[PDB]
Amino acid sequence: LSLFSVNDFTCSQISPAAIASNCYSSLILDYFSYPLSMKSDLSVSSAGP
Amino acid sequence: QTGFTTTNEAFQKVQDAVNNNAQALSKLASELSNTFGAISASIGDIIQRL
Repeated sequence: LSLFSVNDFTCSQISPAAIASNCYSSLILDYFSYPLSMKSDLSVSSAGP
Repeated sequence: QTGFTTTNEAFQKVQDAVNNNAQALSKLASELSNTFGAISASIGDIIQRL
């Protein structure tokens, strides 16, 4: 979190406090360039292109 | 006196009654305790989860 300023932080099915401090068997993470103008498309409920 | 097992149908009924009481107690409470769902700790977020 310190390395990059965060425009938005949202956690689903898990607490933000829990994600910071919980025990998980495995961690899988994806990093990619995503535009600020289009943030609506990346929503599980929504079906953007 | 000689045969008290397969020959006695009544003996099998006593065995069934003992089996039924033990089976009902274990299935209703012991099996439900621990993993009630596919995975359960008996309550949500017991320690590690928050």
